[PDB]
Amino acid sequence: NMSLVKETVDRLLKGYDIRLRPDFGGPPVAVGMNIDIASIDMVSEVNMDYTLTMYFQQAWRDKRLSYNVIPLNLTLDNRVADQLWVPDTYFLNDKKSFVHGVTVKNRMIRLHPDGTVLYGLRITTTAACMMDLRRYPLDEQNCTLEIESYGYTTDDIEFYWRGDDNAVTGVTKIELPQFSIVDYKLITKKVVFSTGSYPRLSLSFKLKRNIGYFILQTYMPSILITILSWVSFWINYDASAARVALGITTVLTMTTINTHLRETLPKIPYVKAIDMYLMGCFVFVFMALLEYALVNYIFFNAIDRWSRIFFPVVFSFFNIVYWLYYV
Amino acid sequence: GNMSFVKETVDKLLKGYDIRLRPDFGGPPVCVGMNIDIASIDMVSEVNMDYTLTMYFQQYWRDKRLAYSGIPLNLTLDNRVADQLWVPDTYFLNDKKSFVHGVTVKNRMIRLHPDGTVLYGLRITTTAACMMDLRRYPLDEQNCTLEIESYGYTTDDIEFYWRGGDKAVTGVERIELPQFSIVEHRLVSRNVVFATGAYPRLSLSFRLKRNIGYFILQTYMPSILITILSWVSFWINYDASAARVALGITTVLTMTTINTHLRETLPKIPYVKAIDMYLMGCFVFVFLALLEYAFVNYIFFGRVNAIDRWSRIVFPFTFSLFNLVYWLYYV
Amino acid sequence: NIVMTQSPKSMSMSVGERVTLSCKASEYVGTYVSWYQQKPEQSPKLLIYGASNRYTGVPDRFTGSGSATDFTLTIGSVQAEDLADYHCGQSYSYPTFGAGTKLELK
Amino acid sequence: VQLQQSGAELVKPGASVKLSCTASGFNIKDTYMYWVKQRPEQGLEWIGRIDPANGDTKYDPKFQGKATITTDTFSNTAYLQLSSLTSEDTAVYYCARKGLRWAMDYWGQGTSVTVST
Amino acid sequence: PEGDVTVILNNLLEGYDNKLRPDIGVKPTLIHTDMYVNSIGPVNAINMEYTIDIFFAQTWYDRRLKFNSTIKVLRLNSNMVGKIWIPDTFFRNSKKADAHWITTPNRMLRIWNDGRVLYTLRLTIDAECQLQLHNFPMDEHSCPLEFSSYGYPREEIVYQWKRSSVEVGDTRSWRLYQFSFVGLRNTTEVVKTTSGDYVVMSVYFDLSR
Amino acid sequence: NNITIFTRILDRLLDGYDNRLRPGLGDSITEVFTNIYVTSFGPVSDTDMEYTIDVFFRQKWKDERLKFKGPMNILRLNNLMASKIWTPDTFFHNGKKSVAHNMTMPNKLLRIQDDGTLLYTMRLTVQAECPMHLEDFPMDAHSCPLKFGSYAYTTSEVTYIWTYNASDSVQVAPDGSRLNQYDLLGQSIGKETIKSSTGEYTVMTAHFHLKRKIGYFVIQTYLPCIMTVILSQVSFWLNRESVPARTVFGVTTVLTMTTLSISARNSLPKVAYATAMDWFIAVCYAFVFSALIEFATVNYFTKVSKIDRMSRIVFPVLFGTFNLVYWATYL
Amino acid sequence: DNTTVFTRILDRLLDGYDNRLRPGLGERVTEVKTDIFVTSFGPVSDHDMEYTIDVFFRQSWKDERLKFKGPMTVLRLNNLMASKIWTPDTFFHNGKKSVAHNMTMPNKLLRITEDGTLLYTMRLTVRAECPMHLEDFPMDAHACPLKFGSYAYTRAEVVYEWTREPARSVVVAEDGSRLNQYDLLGQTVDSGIVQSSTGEYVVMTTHFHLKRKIGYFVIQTYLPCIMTVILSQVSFWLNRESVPARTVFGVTTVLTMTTLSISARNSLPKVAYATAMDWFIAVCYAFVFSALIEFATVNYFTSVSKIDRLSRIAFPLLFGIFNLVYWATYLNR
Ligand SMILES: *[C@@H]1O[C@H](CO)[C@@H](O[C@@H]2O[C@H](CO)[C@@H](O[C@@H]3O[C@H](CO[C@H]4O[C@H](CO)[C@@H](O)[C@H](O[C@H]5O[C@H](CO)[C@@H](O)[C@H](O)[C@@H]5O)[C@@H]4O)[C@@H](O)[C@H](O[C@H]4O[C@H](CO)[C@@H](O)[C@H](O)[C@@H]4O)[C@@H]3O)[C@H](O)[C@H]2NC(C)=O)[C@H](O)[C@H]1NC(C)=O
Ligand SMILES: CCCCCCCC(=O)OC[C@H](COP(=O)(O)O[C@@H]1[C@H](O)[C@H](O)[C@@H](OP(=O)(O)O)[C@H](OP(=O)(O)O)[C@H]1O)OC(=O)CCCCCCC
Ligand SMILES: CCCCCCCC(=O)OC[C@H](COP(=O)(O)O[C@@H]1[C@H](O)[C@H](O)[C@@H](OP(=O)(O)O)[C@H](OP(=O)(O)O)[C@H]1O)OC(=O)CCCCCCC
Ligand SMILES: *[C@@H]1O[C@H](CO)[C@@H](O[C@@H]2O[C@H](CO)[C@@H](O[C@@H]3O[C@H](CO)[C@@H](O)[C@H](O)[C@@H]3O)[C@H](O)[C@H]2NC(C)=O)[C@H](O)[C@H]1NC(C)=O
Ligand SMILES: *[C@@H]1O[C@H](CO)[C@@H](O[C@@H]2O[C@H](CO)[C@@H](O[C@@H]3O[C@H](CO)[C@@H](O)[C@H](O)[C@@H]3O)[C@H](O)[C@H]2NC(C)=O)[C@H](O)[C@H]1NC(C)=O
Ligand SMILES: *[C@@H]1O[C@H](CO)[C@@H](O[C@@H]2O[C@H](CO)[C@@H](O)[C@H](O)[C@H]2NC(C)=O)[C@H](O)[C@H]1NC(C)=O
Ligand SMILES: *[C@@H]1O[C@H](CO)[C@@H](O)[C@H](O)[C@H]1NC(C)=O
Repeated sequence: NMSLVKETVDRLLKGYDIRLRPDFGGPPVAVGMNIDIASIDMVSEVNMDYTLTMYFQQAWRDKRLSYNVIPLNLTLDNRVADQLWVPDTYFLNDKKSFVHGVTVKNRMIRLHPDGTVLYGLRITTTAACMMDLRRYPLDEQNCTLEIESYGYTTDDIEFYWRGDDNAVTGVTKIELPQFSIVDYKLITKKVVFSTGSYPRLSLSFKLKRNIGYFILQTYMPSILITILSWVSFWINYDASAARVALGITTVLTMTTINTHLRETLPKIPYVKAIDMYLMGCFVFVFMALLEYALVNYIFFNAIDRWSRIFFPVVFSFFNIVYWLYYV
Repeated sequence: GNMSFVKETVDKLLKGYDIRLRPDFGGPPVCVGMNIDIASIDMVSEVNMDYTLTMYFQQYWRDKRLAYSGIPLNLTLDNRVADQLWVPDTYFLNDKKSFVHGVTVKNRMIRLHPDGTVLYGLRITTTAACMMDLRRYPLDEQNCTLEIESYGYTTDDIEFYWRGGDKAVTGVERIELPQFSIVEHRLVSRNVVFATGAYPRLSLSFRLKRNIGYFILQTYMPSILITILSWVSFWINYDASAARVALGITTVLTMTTINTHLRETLPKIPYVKAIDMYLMGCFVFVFLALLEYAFVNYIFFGRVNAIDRWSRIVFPFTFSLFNLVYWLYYV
Repeated sequence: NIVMTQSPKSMSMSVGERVTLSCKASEYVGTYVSWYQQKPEQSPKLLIYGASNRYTGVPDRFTGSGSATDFTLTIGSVQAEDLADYHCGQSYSYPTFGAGTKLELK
Repeated sequence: VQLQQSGAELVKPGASVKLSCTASGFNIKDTYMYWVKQRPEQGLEWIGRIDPANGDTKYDPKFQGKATITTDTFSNTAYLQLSSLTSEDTAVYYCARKGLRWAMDYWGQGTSVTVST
Repeated sequence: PEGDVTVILNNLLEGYDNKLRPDIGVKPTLIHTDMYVNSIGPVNAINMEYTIDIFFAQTWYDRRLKFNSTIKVLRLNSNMVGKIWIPDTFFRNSKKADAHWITTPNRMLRIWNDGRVLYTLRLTIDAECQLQLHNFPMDEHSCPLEFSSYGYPREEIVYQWKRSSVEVGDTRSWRLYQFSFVGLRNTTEVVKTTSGDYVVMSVYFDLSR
Repeated sequence: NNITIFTRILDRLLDGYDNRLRPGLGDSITEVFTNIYVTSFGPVSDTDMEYTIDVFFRQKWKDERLKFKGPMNILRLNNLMASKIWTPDTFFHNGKKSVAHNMTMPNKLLRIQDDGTLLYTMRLTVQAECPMHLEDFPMDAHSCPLKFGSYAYTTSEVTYIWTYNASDSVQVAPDGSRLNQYDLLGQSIGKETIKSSTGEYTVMTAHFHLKRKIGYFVIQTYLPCIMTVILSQVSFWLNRESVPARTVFGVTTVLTMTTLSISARNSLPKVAYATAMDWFIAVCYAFVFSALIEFATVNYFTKVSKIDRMSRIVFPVLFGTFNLVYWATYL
Repeated sequence: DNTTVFTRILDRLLDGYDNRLRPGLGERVTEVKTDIFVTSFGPVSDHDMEYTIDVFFRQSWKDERLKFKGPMTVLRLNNLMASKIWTPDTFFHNGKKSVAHNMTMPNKLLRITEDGTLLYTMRLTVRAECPMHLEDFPMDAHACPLKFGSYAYTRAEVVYEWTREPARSVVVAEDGSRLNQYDLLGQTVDSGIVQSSTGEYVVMTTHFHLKRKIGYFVIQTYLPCIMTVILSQVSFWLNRESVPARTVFGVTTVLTMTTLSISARNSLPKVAYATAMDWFIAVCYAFVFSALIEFATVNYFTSVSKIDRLSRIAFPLLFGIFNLVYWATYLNR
């Protein structure tokens, strides 16, 4: 009974040519993609990439692997992939990726009686994703994973998502510690290189950065130091050591905070939206220290009482302008 | 026509070739000449105490089984026949993590000469371990070696020699380390004895003095000013207590935060370095300045101009005496 | 060099009770401490090879306990065929021996 | 299995003596040969060891320059050699081999030397 | 080798197809699973991961490896593992894992006379553990370890725990710095994915800071 | 049916084939036609003197043994046939660690044609070297090269040739540019011969022209150094008798300039020279340091200082003239 | 035809050889004699409880199927013969990620003596696990172990032994001293039996005794903490009326005491218990607060004060009494 199954597999692989695709010289093969996301680990802004662990799975039809006696979905070992034709699918923006090999190589081949093969892998990839950080940390990114065939053109292979919008699953349960997956789209297209035109599928995620970590670690101390700069107006003019020690501290704390925030970011030359706030808060802090130097130059109470009303007006107006343009 | 004549000769050289036997197995040892073309030292770190070296490691021995007389030219075969020929088991003893480059193919060379000479070369990026004596850091010089040795074959089975004498290693006169500078290179041939026999050894050793001009711009000039900055307190009058204490304290705190920031990028060596002798020397001068004011503030307010004038003279004189001793003993 | 001291020198007990030998080394010997008996005008034999590991053929009444320094040999019930002095050796270095421990029966 | 030594001998002081230990049932090239001095009413005393694979020999510091061992693989026997023996060295000489855990499992019958008139 | 052990192994491997599981179209392969934890490594709070070192042991029945001889158990080294069928047990929540390979790949393969096969290997898994940061640092966690077969569904391989599913070591030289090992609980479930229904074995480790 | 036709064609070609011999080994010279498609030019890491480049490296040569006569014209084959035939051993002379990607299958291409032309195309991630001289830092404009050639075959055996015109042979993708500090200006290619130890080698080269965007270093290094100088000039506008207030100005601006000097020389190579960045902070420190010495001369001559009134005019226009000279010399 | 003699020997030895079976499978126990030559004891990473060690892991056993008669006694063979014969599956019990070096050839050798005795040495780096007890930091000693044994063969199948005497069976090279923080004192070996569910295995244990050198932590933690306490105790030498001056001594000394408290606690791992360095810091953290509340006492009562005239003598005294008793109870253990 088992020897019928054993000699059917041995009949299939005898005379098989791995070097030729199915229907070689004729119609192209249709390969269906069934990616299943397990995790998204590290969306690192420094290296401009994200780490993705998936359950990548392909399905095509090979007419040489057609058995008819056994009415079962045969599942072979993962070491028969070295003897069967598989597509040469690669990811374009792959920085570094590996297939897990514990306890054996994570790989599945399931031969169906009509010739369908359901090759599938567990792939952890680090896809490169170019980030626009001009509205950081209120920004909204778009990281793409682009699946393409390498050696086979459009007239030798053609790709499609199997199940339309139900091809990619498991993306709703993905929890990121500082992002949140809003939308995901599936695009079937064809790109053209100098060697020919190749099919391409692209799975891409829409990411929205959570403000709540960045609003209490950066924004709330940054507006607090400006309030400590406002206490110097209520101090009398003759107490020179108290106002200078308050005025130096609010300058240097805002100076150090600007240098305690950009070392965990890439060295981008443009100005991000949290750098315009820190520079704007540095102006209001430095204008408070310049206010006392005007007061000391005049004497050595009308100017000091004017700064106690002008500063709560313009700085609150600055936050109205700031939290209406970036949000 | 000519290619088929090469094809039958290359097949004839590899029918019956026993890869498990070295040339002249029952007789005299085989001589393996060596030369190295150093591309560039990738990096030298004192934390991990190693240096990354990229080289063109080439060997040169004579196998009598690979002799041919029909072809009048040197046969440069594809690099995958080096798994079907005998090659020596040369290893580096102070190696930590090394690899042959594998893009676009495995970067190795094979070349059969008509007298049986096997020219085998590789492109090897190795991370050799170099123990460093940091007793005079950063005015120190280091001696970093690469210890080439045969593993399985004794001196009754193999022989090592630098090919070309002192011209075996080429390319060290063009490398540009950012922090160090290569003073000299030396080539040593030895015969070390282990418990399993005596094995030949070739050693390539470099002498690396340190370009200190980075350390003046980074550590020595910032440290040699909190010492100037502490002497401003002598010009300040004695009754300004909050000015002289805050000038004294922030010079002490800057001295000890330079020391903690400098010694965080170094390994936890138990001895004291030359830069720590300077930074602890400058810390004493700052601490004696704050003890000078507290001695002044105890004499006047607890029981002045003579003490303030004398410390304004002795302290710049004594700190220049310390700088003359330190910069003439370590240089 | 390693010295081994066996205490006491001699003892006198009857048939069928508990005796505890003692052997203490000068420095660390790990487990390679061998116990040998010597019947009078015969050849020595082996009791415990290593520490707490009985040899083949000796009875189960002989047992030992191993440590870094101190080693004991214990017989649960002394019999009539144990008329021999017991020598404590060592093998972690070049081997040395104690003075032995004689015994006698009533 | 069976360890054999030659019979007892009478020697004058200042002379040389030859003593043998023949091994049977096992070859000598894999296990060490241990020789030990047993004085009367006294504990044991190791004097030297033999590695017959390479001929390595390491002696006790007390018995340096006193004993010498040659070992013949064909004769399956190792030999003593006491060059400058005195009248104090009146004891019985035992033969031993390295056992399971560097013990001495198999022992010879022992040969007693006697230096008198 | 005596000769009889050599001709036993030559008879077991002739006509043997290691691409097919035992009882391919008859009954599902019942695999018993054993585990012995050496040391739970550091629990990385910033990466939500932990390191575990185990002696993963599996036991099943293969009818093709039955032999009638006086030798009861064939205790072999790692070189027979690649010749006979081995289940494709993968760890579902493992970020990165690797077996240990020097001096010889750490594998054990013992075949009894009735066809029972014991397969054991030493693994180091950087698994994924959820960490709530509420009430931090006064918190308790349940770090899991889920494994299943990658290819064979529920009607092909059924896993099962053994008498001592999980045995802990000394638990005194372990690397649990802040957390402490409270206890363990073996469990099983059947997950439903796009490639079929899979039997998942889970071990939960109770860690209390 | 149709598959068995192409099975007999591929079996006939590989029968009697030796992959250890280049085409035309004893008859001619192998010519390799080369292109590069830069999909994305990766980030130029400034601290290690290197850069990353992802290519679609194409090589094309003629093999006379691989000529078929069938119903096709090209044979778009998979990666298994690439290892069974002769492929040139092209390596990168200044690469440090290159990754040939193989997810999920080896990313290679092979297209045998009817006349014997082959098209071998890989996907690489060369982390090539780039010699940097940061003497105009951060207004420098490097030209990072990429040199590749054969490893074992000399110029009498393999010569490389760019396929198209020398302008449009290294192509850069429009969307792919991972540069953040720099921006790509253009590429220029060449072809030179390097005479190494084992002979002359035809070395292909391509220089990518780069230019540093200054705008990152303005916000974090230049503007904090300028603003603390203006902060240090507030001390001239205060009362003479306010001793601890102007001392707090003195000891904090000096401390934060030393802190900025340590932080600016971070994530930079440990060069032995002084950059233009270091020629700015040192001058800005000298403006801060002389301001505290100015205050010490004010407090030494107390009992409005005329040296205070002149320092409100001389000091701001001396910094303004320095910023005019410095941002016209380097810009 | 001169090398056809040695070619015919090796083709005859492997003819009928079964490398999946240990020698003497049904007759005896395969005694494997081993010793270790340590080329360099690598650095101990106290953060990860691990140490690196570069060994020449020598093994030797006996195989009666590899007997030959030829012109030479020993056969210093190539490396690839070792994969065609039976070799023991010696693994390390407490290894974590240990690499066999492969440059340029595999760094193993195999010598076959004519009676069947084999020698098979490997060059390895071993990142072993050293569980250490950090109560006496930094004046502590550790015995980092290295336990190895068979994997699939029980104590009735393969037993291990040392080649030479156990004192002379682990040798450390003189030039290889890659420890920068610790200090290697010596090595001690042992052997024993472990119990597993599969069976009883012979384990081979060696310990490397290390003592930590405290010269780094004196000039990093112990001397800047001593200088901070003296910087706090000079505040008693000032006047009572300098309220902003003395609070600079009060605030900045306790603010630099709590930075060292942290800058020093990052060296060693997340330890639940308190080290011996944390007892020195916490007492020094109590002396700066004892100086700060002394100033708050004299500022509340603000001639010279009896509080400052007593704390100028007692505070250097009680700090010296603690400093004498802390080192004497720890340097002499
Ligand atoms: C893409 O290209 C890479 C090469 O860069 C391929 O990686 C190679 O995979 C094969 C298949 O597993 C490996 O062969 C096996 O190797 C093991 C030893 O592996 C150990 O050493 C590796 C080198 O240091 C190390 O990287 C390993 O660590 C991880 O890496 C792999 C790859 O992800 C992973 O699978 C492992 O599980 C680890 O997680 C590891 O420490 C060796 O023991 C095997 O021998 C067994 O099998 C053979 C027959 O197969 C048998 O004869 C033996 O007796 C033994 O039973 C086997 O040779 C190969 O070593 C890998 N090469 C490198 C450089 O790592 C990768 O597979 C390619 N991906 C594709 C094609 O999709
Ligand atoms: C970087 C500066 C370095 C300065 C180094 C030191 C330079 C130096 O030695 O200056 C001397 C003097 C200081 O002037 P300053 O105003 O500070 O001091 C006055 C001076 O001492 C008069 O002599 C006093 O008058 P008198 O005795 O009571 O009658 C007067 O007392 P009173 O008015 O309070 O009663 C003092 O205030 O300045 C100049 O002459 C102009 C120099 C312009 C310099 C412009 C800047 C370079
Ligand atoms: C950490 C210590 C905490 C102590 C907490 C408890 C502190 C506590 O109880 O202080 C009270 C007193 C303060 O003495 P001190 O000399 O500091 O203060 C004097 C005191 O107030 C007099 O009463 C004043 O005189 P008068 O009557 O106003 O005219 C005198 O002023 P004048 O003469 O200059 O005009 C003041 O200077 O100290 C003690 O009695 C010694 C206690 C030693 C305690 C043990 C010390 C080791
Ligand atoms: C993230 O960025 C990618 C890259 O542009 C965005 O992909 C773009 O998506 C739109 C909407 O689906 C595509 O437009 C459509 O193109 C197809 C082509 O077959 C056409 O038939 C439709 O009528 C429609 O015009 C667009 O082509 C596509 N661009 C590329 C380069 O693929 C994506 O939307 C972004 N956002 C997310 C959440 O992924
Ligand atoms: C780095 O240090 C090593 C030693 O740690 C230096 O190697 C030493 O070099 C000298 C000079 O060649 C060798 O001396 C010679 O020894 C031979 C032995 O026969 C003798 O005949 C010669 O007359 C000469 O004295 C010495 O042996 C060697 N020591 C070794 C290899 O351990 C090396 O020179 C240092 N690096 C540099 C750049 O100097
Ligand atoms: C073998 O696998 C195939 C999948 O290619 C199964 O075919 C479909 O399976 C799904 C999911 O169970 C059903 O919803 C469909 O109705 C099936 N048929 C078609 C035409 O799509 C097939 O059932 C499997 N055979 C078994 C399990 O015996
Ligand atoms: C877990 O193991 C125990 C004993 O080890 C067993 O009694 C229990 O049934 C197991 N739990 C399962 C299989 O869910």
